[PDB]
Amino acid sequence: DMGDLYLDVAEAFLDVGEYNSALPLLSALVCAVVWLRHAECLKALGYMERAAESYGKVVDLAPLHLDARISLSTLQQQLGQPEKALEALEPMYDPDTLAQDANAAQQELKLLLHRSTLLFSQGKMYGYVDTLLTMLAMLLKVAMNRAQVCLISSSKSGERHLYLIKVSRDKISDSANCDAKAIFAVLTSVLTKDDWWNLLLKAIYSLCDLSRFQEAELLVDSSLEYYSFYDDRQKRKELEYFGLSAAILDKNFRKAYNYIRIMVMENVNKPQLWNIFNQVTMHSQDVRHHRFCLRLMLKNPENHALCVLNGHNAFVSGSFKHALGQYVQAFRTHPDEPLYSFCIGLTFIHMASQKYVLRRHALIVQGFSFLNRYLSLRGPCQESFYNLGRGLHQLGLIHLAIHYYQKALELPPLVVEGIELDQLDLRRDIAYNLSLIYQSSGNTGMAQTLLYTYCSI
Amino acid sequence: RVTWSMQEDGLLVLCRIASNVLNTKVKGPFVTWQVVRDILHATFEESLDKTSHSVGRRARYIVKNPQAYLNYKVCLAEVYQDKALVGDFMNRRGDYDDPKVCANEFKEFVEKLKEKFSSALRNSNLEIPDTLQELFARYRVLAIGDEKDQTRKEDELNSVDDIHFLVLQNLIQSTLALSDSQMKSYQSFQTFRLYREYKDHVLVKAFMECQKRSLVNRRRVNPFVPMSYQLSQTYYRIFTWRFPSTICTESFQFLDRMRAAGKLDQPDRFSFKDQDNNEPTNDMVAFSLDGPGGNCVAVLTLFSLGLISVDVRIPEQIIVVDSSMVVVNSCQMKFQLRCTPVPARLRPAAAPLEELTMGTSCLPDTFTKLINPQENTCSLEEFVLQLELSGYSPEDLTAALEILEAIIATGCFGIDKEELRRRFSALEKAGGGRTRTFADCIQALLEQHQVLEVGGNTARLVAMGSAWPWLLHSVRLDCESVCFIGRPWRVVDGHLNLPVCKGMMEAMLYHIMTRPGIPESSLLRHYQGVLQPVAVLELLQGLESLGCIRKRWLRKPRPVSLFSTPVVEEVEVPSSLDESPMAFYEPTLDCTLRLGRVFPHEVNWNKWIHL
Amino acid sequence: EDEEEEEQLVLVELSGIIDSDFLSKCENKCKVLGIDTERPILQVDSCVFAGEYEDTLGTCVIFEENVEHNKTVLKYKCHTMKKLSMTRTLLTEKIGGVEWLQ
Amino acid sequence: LGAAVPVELRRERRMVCVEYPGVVRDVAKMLPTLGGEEGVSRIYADPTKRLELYFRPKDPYCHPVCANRFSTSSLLLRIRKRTRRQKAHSEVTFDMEILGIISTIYKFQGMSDFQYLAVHTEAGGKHTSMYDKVLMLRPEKEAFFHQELPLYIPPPIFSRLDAPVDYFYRPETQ
Repeated sequence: DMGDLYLDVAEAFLDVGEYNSALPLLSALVCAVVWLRHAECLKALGYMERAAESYGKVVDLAPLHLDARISLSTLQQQLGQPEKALEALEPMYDPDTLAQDANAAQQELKLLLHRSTLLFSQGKMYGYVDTLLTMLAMLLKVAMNRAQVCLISSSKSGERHLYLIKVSRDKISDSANCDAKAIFAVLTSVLTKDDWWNLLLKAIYSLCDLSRFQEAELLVDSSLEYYSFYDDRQKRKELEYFGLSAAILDKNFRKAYNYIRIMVMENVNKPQLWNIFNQVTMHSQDVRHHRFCLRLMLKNPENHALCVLNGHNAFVSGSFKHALGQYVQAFRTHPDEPLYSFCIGLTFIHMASQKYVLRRHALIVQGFSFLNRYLSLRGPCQESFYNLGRGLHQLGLIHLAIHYYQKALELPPLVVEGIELDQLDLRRDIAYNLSLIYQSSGNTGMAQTLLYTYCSI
Repeated sequence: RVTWSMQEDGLLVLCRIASNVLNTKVKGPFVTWQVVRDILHATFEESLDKTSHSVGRRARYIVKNPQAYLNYKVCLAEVYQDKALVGDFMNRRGDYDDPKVCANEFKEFVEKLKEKFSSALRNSNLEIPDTLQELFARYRVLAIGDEKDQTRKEDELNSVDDIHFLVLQNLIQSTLALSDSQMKSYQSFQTFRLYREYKDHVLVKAFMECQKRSLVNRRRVNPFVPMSYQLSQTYYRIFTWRFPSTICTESFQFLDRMRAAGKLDQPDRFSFKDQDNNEPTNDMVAFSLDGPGGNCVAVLTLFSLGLISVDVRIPEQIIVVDSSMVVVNSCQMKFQLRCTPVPARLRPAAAPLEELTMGTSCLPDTFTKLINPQENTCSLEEFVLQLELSGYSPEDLTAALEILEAIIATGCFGIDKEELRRRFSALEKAGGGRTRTFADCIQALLEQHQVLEVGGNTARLVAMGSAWPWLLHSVRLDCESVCFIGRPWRVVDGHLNLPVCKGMMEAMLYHIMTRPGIPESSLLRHYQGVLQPVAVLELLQGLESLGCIRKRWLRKPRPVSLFSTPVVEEVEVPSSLDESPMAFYEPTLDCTLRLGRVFPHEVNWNKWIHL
Repeated sequence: EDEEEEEQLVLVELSGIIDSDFLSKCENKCKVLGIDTERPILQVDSCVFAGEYEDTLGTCVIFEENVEHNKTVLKYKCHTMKKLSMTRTLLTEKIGGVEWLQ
Repeated sequence: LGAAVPVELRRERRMVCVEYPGVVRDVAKMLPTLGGEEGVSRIYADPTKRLELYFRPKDPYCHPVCANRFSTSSLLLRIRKRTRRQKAHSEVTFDMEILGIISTIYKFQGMSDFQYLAVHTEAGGKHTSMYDKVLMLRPEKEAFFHQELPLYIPPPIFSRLDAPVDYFYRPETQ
């Protein structure tokens, strides 16, 4: 029909570098590809809003045309934001119908990618995460379920949005007709695996910056369950680092330990591992490191970090006798360290604390001389004079503790940046331990003075 | 696992009360916690959760809360208030001690006790009146107050009998510590000459007070008299704070031993027995491991002042089996005084430790003064002239005379210090043509000894011309007359203090060492039986002039009733027109060194402490 | 004419009473008198308590039990600087003031 | 003197007291140190645990104060001094209510542990903040684990013991 000839004439306009005559030409036909020729002529012309309106009729006439679907929304985004630009990014394809709609899942993944950029550029962070999670679910659900992780939606955020959850094995627990590899083949036609890695990165980042660190950890564990990245040990290490970072920052210290234990055992001497491993095992209730620290110390008897750290475990177990030798042997290697001169001078005070009395003075002066080397190494500080106060409080020597605390109140906080002044400030703890001294001494008024002025917070 | 709860806790507290009462029958009247545990199971079958061991600790965990501890004490008092619930338990002289009767009587007593203390109220039926006035008009209303409920201390009663009594209370103790050598060196007749100045009534009163509180034990030898009694084991229990007396003087003995090495700037060093080839020419004092406990506190304090340096020589083997998975070789150390204090240590707000005098002469005149009212011209004119040759304006002269007039008017009684300060609070400010403050004016009258701080139950000032009954009159050894304030640590002859009694002052430091920050009204009342309470302040006055003790004050808190909010502050006692009465005390950083230097390490008075 | 609200949250704590369930049961009579005086009186199931006001040394922070559909949880509810320390009284029809035996 | 006032004694739900050692200017700042309502409720769920007060809750290396839980019989009494002035004279009337029964009190009695700030001291005595380093506070592995930095390894708790020992320069034969 004439529409074919007029479309050829419409192409003949572009063969002379013209677009605007498509508008009369279409107006002679209508009373689709002709609306697309008209819409894209309007896009080559300045009439971007009329192009979008014409693309509206295209999408109304041909909603399956992915390029029109994208073009309408992207032009609406170009015309403004927020201006209902995410409309006409509806896939309208059904998860039961994937026996054929797996082909349409190519469009769905492409649409979700585009939609994700509109959400991200708008700042609808939760909706952006929803597109990322749905895409990653389509990619990786065959491991999330093996991680016993599933996807749900709820209004708990104030609107119906998606979240990851663990599922109980009583409900759900840890490739027919080649469907999984067909899904893999069609979806890898959109995104190469490095973009699946980029999706992993983007999702983890967005989950972290949304403070949904718990769900990032669930995604990480599911991604570690994804063998086809877990087999790339560089990716695995990077996932482990994210998994550790999330499990630290959500305070799931039990889950954090399971990661940091692996990294340390592979790199027995890097300091910025041991610095983190210590605090994870400090906040976690799990005792499991005690046997682990024996195994690694027997593995690496020279290792200074373990030599002190194994001392911490025995000292925490109350076996001050065997603990001390591991601090002192550490101190032989790094004598100008306040912590090791502290931990030894503190250990002899634990020993002197016990019910036995034998030569107890010799243990105390061996205790307090090593604390003087701590103080001398550390310099005059709130920390330095407090800790000798508490050390002399533990032994009940409160005729000396009282002056170590008063000195620490008269001395201003450790200024260095990174944490706010009232959080470096020990004024509270030392006013409290004085308030315990004063309360125990029957002086409520002086205890009250301290809590009113120093402990107002 | 075990989970205790309010129900079993309450019954256990009753079993604790029953245990406390039945401890008066048999020491450890329970056969084992089983007897309680049976009552627990019999009352609460869920006590199958709980072991007999858990009972033995739970009976000691709960008492950690003062409110629950007070709840125990009040209910125990409400038991002890009525003999009828205990008499048949306590009065039995037969069946006194066997496990079956002890078990049976314990259960029976607790079963009876559960009739007095019960989950539903004894009497929910009572009529109770409409308001406080109606309440007291109808009912006598009574409750258990705390054993600490008291008012502040106050001036004692008006009689010369009270003046005699409040000196005699410690003249007796000035005998009780004397050895036979003192009883010979100041002979029996010479102390009888002293005691016969005081009436038998107040003597019986003072001895009864001492005897009633078990402060006195009968002497064995082969009115009160020196041969009659001595400081009881419990009297020493008053002063025998857990710190053994020897520490402080042993801690000076360490310091004085240390001066044998002189002084040096050598930093501390920590070194291997593996490096015996490296030595500081061995010029350091070796520490006596398991030396007397003063060797421990001396190093602890000298570290804190930054005034000592140490060679801690430790081998490569503190641990004999160190290679094992799972014997302490305690290790030698050597010391030397520093030349100069380490930077920024706890500078003691006091004279340098080397500057001190290391002798008994350091004790203030308070402990050695002799008073002599005849030492100066009787006429006020001499003291007016002394103030006229001082900087005093005539406004200060009449102000001083205005202050003096009140004190001389009371005769043998004295104006208490706080009464005087209120009455002449207008003289505080030194304005209005004054040049002197009230405190300077009264201090001048005291220092020019028109006045004496004769004390009593609280600080009172009296005219020097009439202070006599507040002072002991005695003689030095043929003899010469002397007069002094009576104190337990002063010699009956008045000529001297007793250095062996100053274990009282060593104990006083150990008191404030055990309870640093103790408020004065609790410290002074603690000695309520033993020490005439002003004498507690003079020991505190002493230790502060030695530098061992620091006084501090708070301004008195306004009552917390009726939507008030506490005026909670420290103060520096600036004023009388507004008060600052709550003084409290702290030890100073070096009190053991500052005290020990004063006293020779002679054998302590404490030997009676053996059971 | 004029009316105004003034308030304070006095925490009351009771003593001289053991193995009790009074607070669960006593509501049948529950009365307070002299509340603004120095020694207010509490009548409770016709038990009678007397005491003095005291400052809390710390702030006493009071939380309410709450339930999730069951599991117990807490919510913050109050804080108070001020507290009332109480002792069970004894009565006999006979005068002024509660006698406290030291 | 006015008559006794009848009081609505709710008995509605029990109340739990935390004797917080401080003066609470604003509850939004106090509650984080107890670990919040989530924290104290979890510690109310198991009486073998102890309530831990972190006086410096922004710092991971804050070793906490520990509570002892106790039973008690207690009530929260809201007084309402319904004040008036009336023809004219000022007047006062009372309303009051007892909001609940306080069965339980947490008292802080264990002294604050030893505490060691996140600052290294080089042998030259200069202080270096690891708070810029070890806090992991930016989630993208802010503490890059292989970096050359000081070892900072405080023991999990610097003491097991929060009460003073009976030692007073005292030996015994035992």
